[PDB]
Amino acid sequence: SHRKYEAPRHGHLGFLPRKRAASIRARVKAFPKDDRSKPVALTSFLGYKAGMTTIVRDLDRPGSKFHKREVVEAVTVVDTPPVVVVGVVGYVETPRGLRSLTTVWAEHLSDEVKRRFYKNWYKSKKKAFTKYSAKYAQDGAGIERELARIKKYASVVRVLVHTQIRKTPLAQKKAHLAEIQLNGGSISEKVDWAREHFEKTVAVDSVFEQNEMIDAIAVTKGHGFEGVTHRWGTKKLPRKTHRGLRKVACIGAWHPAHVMWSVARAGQRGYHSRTSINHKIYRVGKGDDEANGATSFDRTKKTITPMGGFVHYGEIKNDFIMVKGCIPGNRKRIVTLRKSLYTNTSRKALEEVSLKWIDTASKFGKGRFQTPAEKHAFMGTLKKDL
Amino acid sequence: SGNGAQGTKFRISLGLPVGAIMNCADNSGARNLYIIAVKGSGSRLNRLPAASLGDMVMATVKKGKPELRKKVMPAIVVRQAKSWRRRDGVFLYFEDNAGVIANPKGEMKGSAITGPVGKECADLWPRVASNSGVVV
Amino acid sequence: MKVEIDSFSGAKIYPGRGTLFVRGDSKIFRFQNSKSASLFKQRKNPRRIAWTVLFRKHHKKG
Amino acid sequence: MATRTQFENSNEIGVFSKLTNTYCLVAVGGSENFYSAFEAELGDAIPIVHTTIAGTRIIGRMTAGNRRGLLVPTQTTDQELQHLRNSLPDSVKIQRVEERLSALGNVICCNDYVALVHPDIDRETEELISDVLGVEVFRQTISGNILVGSYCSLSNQGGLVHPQTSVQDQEELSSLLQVPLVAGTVNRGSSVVGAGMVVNDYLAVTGLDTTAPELSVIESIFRL
RNA sequence: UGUGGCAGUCAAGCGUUCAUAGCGACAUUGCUUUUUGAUUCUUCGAUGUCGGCUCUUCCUAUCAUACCGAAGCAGAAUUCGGUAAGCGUUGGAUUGUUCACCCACUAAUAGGGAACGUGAGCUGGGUUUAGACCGUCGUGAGACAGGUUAGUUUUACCCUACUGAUGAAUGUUACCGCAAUAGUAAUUGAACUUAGUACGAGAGGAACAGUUCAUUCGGAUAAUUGGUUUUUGCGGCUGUCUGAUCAGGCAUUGCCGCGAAGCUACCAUCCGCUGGAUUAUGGCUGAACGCCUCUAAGUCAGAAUCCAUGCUAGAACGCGGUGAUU
Repeated sequence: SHRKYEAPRHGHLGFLPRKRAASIRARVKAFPKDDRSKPVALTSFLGYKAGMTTIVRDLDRPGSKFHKREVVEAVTVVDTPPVVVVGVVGYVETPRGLRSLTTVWAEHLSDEVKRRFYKNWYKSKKKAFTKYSAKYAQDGAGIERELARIKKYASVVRVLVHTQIRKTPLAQKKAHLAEIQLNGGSISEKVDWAREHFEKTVAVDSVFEQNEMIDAIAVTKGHGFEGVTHRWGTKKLPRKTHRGLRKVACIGAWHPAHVMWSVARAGQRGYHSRTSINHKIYRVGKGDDEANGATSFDRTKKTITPMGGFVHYGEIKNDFIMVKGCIPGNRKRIVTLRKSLYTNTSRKALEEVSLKWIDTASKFGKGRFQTPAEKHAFMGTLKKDL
Repeated sequence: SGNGAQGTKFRISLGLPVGAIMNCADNSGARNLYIIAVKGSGSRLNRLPAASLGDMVMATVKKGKPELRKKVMPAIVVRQAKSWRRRDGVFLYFEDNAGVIANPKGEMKGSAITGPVGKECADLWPRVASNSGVVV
Repeated sequence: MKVEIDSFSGAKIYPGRGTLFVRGDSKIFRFQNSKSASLFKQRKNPRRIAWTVLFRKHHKKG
Repeated sequence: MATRTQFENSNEIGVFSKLTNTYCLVAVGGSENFYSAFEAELGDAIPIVHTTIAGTRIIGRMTAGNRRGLLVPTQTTDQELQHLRNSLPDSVKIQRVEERLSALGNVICCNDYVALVHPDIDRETEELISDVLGVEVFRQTISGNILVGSYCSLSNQGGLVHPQTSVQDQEELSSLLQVPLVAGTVNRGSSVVGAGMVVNDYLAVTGLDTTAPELSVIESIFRL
């Protein structure tokens, strides 16, 4: 017999196996294509997702029905502290793919990456990098030898960065060490850029800019063990089914005498790595800039942090990328934001957006006010001080 | 969308599957309409073709004149009562479903439309924009 | 960008928030939340609900 | 002249444009040949304004006005109202209209002298129409068709009405409006005549389906 | 394999002229196991038996989509053929139906397989025991190749398989990686513009590029909107019981109104990429055949095809760099 009503599948067999990720920091599989003429800059940046908010702006799209017209949209504020470089690592190319031949660390690493190298920081004698930071006691001849071995060799040069986690309202105190590749030309210039940026910080006024399309890489919000009707999207069976109605009913045919890899079963849902592409930066805001949530149309001084903070996160007092639409991974997750792999030209990209209004009401309920001064003005005085 | 419909209608919430009995809001004589299909719908296994505001349904008349009953005609849904999202921000919904008897080219069978008329169905269909009373 | 006013509770309505109920005699009702909307659907008189603005204008609070 | 024009292919221009004596309002999504039919026989005589009304492109049926005034519905935004107040000259008076009873272009059937309205519109809006447009407002329906806007094209010279209209109603409205009236069709027999075409003193633009015997009666009753 | 079903071979003629634009008799050669016969080899110390729902994967004898080539093809639409199965083939009335036939929709509503897929998946409407009724047959018990009505549908805790999850040992321990191999996904329409232009006696009437939306699918999130509500959070209400106010108990979450957080929905929102090599075919020089010919040597372009770019896991005995090494 055939299917008797030929219909599409459920799910996608290219996102298999749907298991848990390795770590919570999703790897970047591919950095953008190298261009050996550009000035040296990073290809990705490690931020922390805070949450969403609403944006009123002017859609200016010729030939569209909403031309010159105000639309509301959802964006995610991803918190972004500045990020400090602690080492470089260069890869030579083999007939078995790339291979890291040497890595060079900084002089005096902070207590956020020294805390990354111990599972139990409290018992430990904190003796990481003693005999390595004693290699700067000389003139650096071993370390200049290491950089010469990177200069002579090593087709691509990646830079070990790490976040500044104690500038973040998380309670982790441990920074996520990572590798980010460099696109600037003439790899001597790459490794001299990295040598000049040892222990120096990197802000997102340099990596990302306004209106740019960025990809976003993170680990999905996990949901535990999950049955098949919500994991894949299978129909519920009717009310009359003995032994339940929330299943795939026919697993397989008689022959093949096995369960195929393509049928839908139960297991993990969520906590997978994902990459969502084509997300447009609506804002790049700074930490020392008072009134981050101010707009050229709104002109009222207020930060982007809502009334009573972002829910389960806290208060943005840092840099922030503010990117259109949803992003994989929930709040408080290490989101790696990446430059776009390809030159995009679509007139959905290349659109220059200045915002008009940022929503900063409380997300802890059906919020009503924008700033507490506005609440004190509309509600009036209360049983407190006056 | 479709033939005779002018413009690219933005997607609103599908609120009227096949079987819904909406009010007929023009003075042709039908008291209520009955969806039997939706022009422009899709094909997917065990899924009712749902209409929306601005869509073009095929409709029969259950209450009304004898000349309109027992025959299949087109119609145009002009109120929804399922909350949809205009792009400027608001979610909105009318009180009760409505639609007007038409021909396949979009021309009206009646002369005047009672009740408010959603503006997604006034901009897409021009002839509804002529006979409409309260737009929005 | 216009900040509308609630038809039931007098609160201010920022864009992309609440609902909008066009009634059968074409009067437009703008609701801040589902609280005032689901009190309007119960035909509650706005002057008798003690947290609104039309209450505190009828009983002279302030 | 009587120029036949389509709006992207649509044979009804009165929905999509508002032609008066001192201005002409068009929708934003027009072709080259659509704007050409106005900018040819107008040229640099009256300002032709690309606008939307309340986010719509049905601005001939949303708004209603004449040489002296222009009326917009309640849902018209502030950018659209500012664009209309700027691009039009200072002779015409623009005022928003507060009524829950329709959109204005199907109610108000007006010219520089005498206006007809839908009879359900109220007195507080009737006074505002007679104030802003400066036009004596009466309350009559063409042969029971309550929407007198879309079923009666009107100018200062004459007027075209609903094609199934009694001769007694034609003579009554000719005694009222003080212009001659002839019932006819437009757009290959489409009976919605006030939305099928626009007209003023020196121009009348109709759809591409308006045949030559219909166009002859149009230019005969409008004396062009 | 007769028998269905399908494909060639020749060719009389039909088709305005005219066997071939397309038909294709008379013969004749085959294929298929999606029909039904024949056989009776396996199973009767029982491989649970029709239909539907559900869910995969495969084939192609292609309905649509892509790219081509022909007409009794000007355009438009239609008909046929080729490489093609990457992708999609619906909602219903009646009937237990398979099959059908209508009513719509649609880009189109193609044909099939996997023990006539799928009963320790379900339903049990059908056939098929026992009750019962009717018709005809029978002297009668009873029969039917008939109609109708009521009729217990059992078990997985094993092993494999699949879907997730750990895990010893390769000096210990931690961080950063590489990458074999395996999977891979996007699909189709509409509108504007092109343009009432090309083509046309008229009637009518396109396409390439650009733009905006949508259909189906997929992956994510939850600011907003909607749902949920044991935050029993606040309020209200009835019956009874703590002597009454207050504060409460009980009504197997007592009921009702609102309800954050969490979870969630094409009932919400965002996102879903680009190069190389080819098939059919169209060619370039160019012989074979001192002309000719895309083909033989060589070479240019080319499809929803294939392959990488991208995306998902990562070899738990595939590998590298680096910190510390009592």
